[PDB]
Amino acid sequence: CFICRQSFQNPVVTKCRHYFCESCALQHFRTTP
Amino acid sequence: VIALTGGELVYFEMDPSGQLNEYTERKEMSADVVCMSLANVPPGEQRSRFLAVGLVDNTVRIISLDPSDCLQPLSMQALPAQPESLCIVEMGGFLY
Repeated sequence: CFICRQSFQNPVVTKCRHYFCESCALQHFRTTP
Repeated sequence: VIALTGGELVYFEMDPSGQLNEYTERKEMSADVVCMSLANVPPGEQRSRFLAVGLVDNTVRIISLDPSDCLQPLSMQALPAQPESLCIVEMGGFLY
């Protein structure tokens, strides 16, 4: 990953190519939608 | 598809010539459920639907329960607070 800078723990996508780790991007949605 | 306290659970289908049966493949899903909803198509000699479940945590979940790729989550979610309701529908002349 490159938000949490970890290994790709379910590198999973959004509308617009943004592959994030799964629970980390859920916590990112908890931070900002 | 019905649940108990728990989660992703039993189907409890029927037989096309006879009575009810089940799948004993369960996920059992640490609890997190407020709502579930589905919808069925006018064709289909098969499973022929899609599963949507709403969880106590700030999340819903859609799972295709076709026998190939069964109880395996398909695409993810985002919601602010809690759903308390779900529905699947088709309205035109894309499943909304």
